[PDB]
Amino acid sequence: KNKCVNFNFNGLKGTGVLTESNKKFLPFQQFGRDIADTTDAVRDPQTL
Amino acid sequence: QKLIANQFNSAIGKIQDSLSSTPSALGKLQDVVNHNAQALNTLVKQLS
Ligand SMILES: *[C@@H]1O[C@H](CO)[C@@H](O)[C@H](O)[C@H]1NC(C)=O
Repeated sequence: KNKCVNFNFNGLKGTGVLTESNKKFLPFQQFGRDIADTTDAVRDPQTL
Repeated sequence: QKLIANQFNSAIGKIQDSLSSTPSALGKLQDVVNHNAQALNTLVKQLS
């Protein structure tokens, strides 16, 4: 985390710096998207 | 001279009130912003 670390979360691949988030997903929510319709928030499959 | 001064002051007050009252009077400027920003949005949408 906190580095340029490629990530493959449940088959969703991307590149970026992972940081702790303050957003509150709904219980079923998995992926988060921004105004740009691009992945900006993710949920770790192992730890909620 | 006095009549002209009074007319000028009244006219400038009326212009102040008219600007404070009509919202669309500044459209010639507003649309500029309302163009440029939205254009960017469309560009970003192309990423999806
Ligand atoms: C997966 O396992 C870890 C420990 O092995 C546990 O902490 C975590 O809660 C588990 N995930 C789920 C969704 O239960």
